Amino acid sequence: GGLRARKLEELIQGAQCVHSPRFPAQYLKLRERMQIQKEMERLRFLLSDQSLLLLPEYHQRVEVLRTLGYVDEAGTVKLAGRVACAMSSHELLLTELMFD
Amino acid sequence: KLMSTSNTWCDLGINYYRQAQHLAETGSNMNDLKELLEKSLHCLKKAVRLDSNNHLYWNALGVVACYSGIGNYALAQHCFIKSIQSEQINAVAWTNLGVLYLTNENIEQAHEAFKMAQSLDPSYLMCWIGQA
Amino acid sequence: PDMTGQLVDLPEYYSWGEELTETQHMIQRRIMESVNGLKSLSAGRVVVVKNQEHHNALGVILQVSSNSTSRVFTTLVLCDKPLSQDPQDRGPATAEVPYP
Repeated sequence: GGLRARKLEELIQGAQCVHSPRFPAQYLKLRERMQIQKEMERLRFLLSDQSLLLLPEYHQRVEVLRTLGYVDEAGTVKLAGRVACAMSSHELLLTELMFD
Repeated sequence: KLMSTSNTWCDLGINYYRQAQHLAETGSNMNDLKELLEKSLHCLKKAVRLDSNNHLYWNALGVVACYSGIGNYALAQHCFIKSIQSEQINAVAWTNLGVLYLTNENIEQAHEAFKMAQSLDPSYLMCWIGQA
Repeated sequence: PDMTGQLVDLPEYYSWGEELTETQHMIQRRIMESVNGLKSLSAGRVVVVKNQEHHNALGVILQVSSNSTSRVFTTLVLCDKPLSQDPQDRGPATAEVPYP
């Protein structure tokens, strides 16, 4: 971080906008738009699907299904999957035992 | 005559198909049932064009198209594919494609169609018979 | 806006300005958050005070409060002698752009 600070100081000491005639106004407008855009981005993330805490675990579960023969690519149930659907408990182990 | 709807058109086509099938199966004639088959195709095509978003009409046209007297397999394959696309949950259409592939010496691809079809409906009889 | 020319680095400079500040604050946390900083903070210490009250005025700490949980530093800080008695002269001004 300190090295990044040093490099940022080095870059800050050479800006061309500081010498531009229209430095303050355009800059404040840029501040407003970036702040608002960032707030929108966070808002959309809260409104998106990645906000769900358990989504990576859902993906991991579908992958575990796909390595065995229960779900086709793009999520269509296979015969073993529909067999393990109507099962009381330990669906995976019992249906795997049946096919083996 | 007094109420022109699509379902009656499709049923009329199926009835003409049955009459032709009966005449052929008793060896009673051949090449004298041609008009009956063309009438059947005409009725099914009229029904399909009347409402071309129904898997039933595409499926019926496909099955008739592959009758031994007509023997137009490309149209049958097209009709079954259209029926499958129209409504994806269709074991009947998949099994009919499986039969089409199986009779024309395509064991692998017919196996693919039958296995997927029973994947969609585990208690359909014809898919199991095809697998056997 | 149009940034072609003297304004080319105006947004990127801005980014360099923003990120840098968080780093000082991170550094600033790593200043107050450290046990050794918490030990150095005592009498005989000169500090730079930055808030709405003191804007980078140099101050010298007189004492550190005994409750090191709520660390209240009684500190002598220089400010302009108030040549006024009325809070009405303070009003919103141009948003201070970060210069080099």
